Amino acid sequence: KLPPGWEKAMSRSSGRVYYFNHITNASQWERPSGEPARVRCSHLLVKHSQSRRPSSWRQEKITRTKEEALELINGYIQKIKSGEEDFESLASQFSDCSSAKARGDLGAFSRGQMQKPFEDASFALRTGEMSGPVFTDSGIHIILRTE
Ligand SMILES: O=C(O)CCC(=O)c1cccs1
Ligand SMILES: [Cl-]
Repeated sequence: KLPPGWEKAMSRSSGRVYYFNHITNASQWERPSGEPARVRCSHLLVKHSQSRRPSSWRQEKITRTKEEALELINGYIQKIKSGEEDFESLASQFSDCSSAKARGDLGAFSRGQMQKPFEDASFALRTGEMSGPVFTDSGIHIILRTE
């Protein structure tokens, strides 16, 4: 049937079927079609007051709530998916990670290096695919698999 990680779902507003990935939190209308030692990813991080280090190059003291951080992430995802904004542009401007200065690029990595939710989402993404919101101890991430 469906590839692992994917499940069929129903739009509440339209009744149209869609597909949801519970490892990446990605959702899409089309049926996903069915692992390497290493992947390369970029990401955009939004931190919140409960982040492991609630501070970034953008803000000495990060005070936003987790719910506020999720709303910002959701808004960035909308603009990326509509093409109004580029992932790399939003990461350079608004990512609370030091990788913002590199358009969010993390380089290549193996399993066992990254926090587990981030690692699992990165390796379940197809090349070129974007995640939905991914939660870690650092905050909330949008992940783009580039290689
Ligand atoms: O933070 C850690 O414990 C390991 C590195 C890690 O997971 C990430 C750093 C940038 C994106 S996710
Ligand atoms: Cl804010």
